Amino acid sequence: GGIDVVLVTGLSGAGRGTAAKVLEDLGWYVADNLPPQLITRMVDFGLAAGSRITQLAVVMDVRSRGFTGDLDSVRNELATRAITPRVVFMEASDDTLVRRYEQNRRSHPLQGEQTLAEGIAAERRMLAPVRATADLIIDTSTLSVGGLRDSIERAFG
Amino acid sequence: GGIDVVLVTGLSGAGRGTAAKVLEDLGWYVADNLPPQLITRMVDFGLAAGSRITQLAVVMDVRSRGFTGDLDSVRNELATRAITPRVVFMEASDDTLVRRYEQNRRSHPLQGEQTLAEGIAAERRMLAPVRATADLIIDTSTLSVGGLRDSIERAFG
Ligand SMILES: CC(=O)N[C@H]1[C@@H](OP(=O)(O)OP(=O)(O)OC[C@H]2O[C@@H](n3ccc(=O)[nH]c3=O)[C@H](O)[C@@H]2O)O[C@H](CO)[C@@H](O)[C@@H]1O
Ligand SMILES: CC(=O)N[C@H]1[C@@H](OP(=O)(O)OP(=O)(O)OC[C@H]2O[C@@H](n3ccc(=O)[nH]c3=O)[C@H](O)[C@@H]2O)O[C@H](CO)[C@@H](O)[C@@H]1O
Repeated sequence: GGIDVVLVTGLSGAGRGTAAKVLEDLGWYVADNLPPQLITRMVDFGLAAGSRITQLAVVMDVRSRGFTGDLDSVRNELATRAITPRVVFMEASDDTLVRRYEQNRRSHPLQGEQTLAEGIAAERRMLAPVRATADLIIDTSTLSVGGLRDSIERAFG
Repeated sequence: GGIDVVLVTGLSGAGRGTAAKVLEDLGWYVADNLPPQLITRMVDFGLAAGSRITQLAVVMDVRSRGFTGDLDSVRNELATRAITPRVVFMEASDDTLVRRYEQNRRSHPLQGEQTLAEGIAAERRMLAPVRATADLIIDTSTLSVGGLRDSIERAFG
């Protein structure tokens, strides 16, 4: 209960990692791609003296082992410790996501048996219910990195 | 062991996160900024069926809670599970690191109220011992992102 927990999630390529880095610039301890089942371990570590963390941000998304799209089990276990996480959900238009993948030349996490476009759509379907529980949805369709820096500063300042 | 473990460390700005993304693109499960004490929890998680992970990469650096510069405890604990981690150490020339900090407009993790160059020199001093224990040292002074993909692919593909 003595640690602010932020969960950063959302569409791949919408800026999860960039948003994580902004939080780091603001003084948050950021852990990326922690499996849901291990968040209680991380929170207990943060509460122990000597290794104390007062502001913890975890990036959890389609890559995270055992993440299915619902944070209910995560929210349940965190509540037994008097913690209510703030969930930030990154998204962007299909057109912006496609452009970012063409520019980086990375594979989409759900691409392989389907196209890049089909992977984006499958991720949108997977995450629509958790999106509706996010405390903050940030749409990066036309945001620069500096614009994301300002949006996050405004919400975590 | 039952899981291959790679620890990615090195100088801030030398490409730790970019190297981690290449491993992710090659099929590795990548967790960034895990406290050293939680390495055993992640390995145990990856060894259980239902949450199996055969190739695990962890980024651990000056940001990681409890990381002092040595990987002695980590190597000791991993040994209790018959795992020998491979350590990858990212570095670059001072000039390249400074240019990357100017271009990305972020602060160095060890800068404090000191200058950028003071932060870089402090980190080089902290990490020189663990650098000597690295299985692979990657110098990114003149590497593009494409060059680093090729380098990592040759060492891990
Ligand atoms: C397109 C892409 O790289 N997707 C990957 C990226 O997603 P992730 O969602 O983490 O995307 P990043 O934070 O890397 O941002 C991707 C790109 O968008 C830019 N950007 C971001 C936010 C913003 O407001 N404005 C802006 O211009 C960034 O500068 C970068 O060029 O890393 C994940 C973790 O390895 C991978 O699973 C994703 O497949
Ligand atoms: C300069 C910078 O941003 N440093 C931060 C970066 O370090 P980290 O060491 O993770 O650096 P990144 O992987 O973000 O790479 C830094 C920059 O160098 C480029 N690059 C990288 C490797 C390569 O071979 N060639 C190349 O040109 C990347 O495209 C990027 O522009 O993220 C860490 C985690 O938040 C922070 O602690 C560091 O302060």
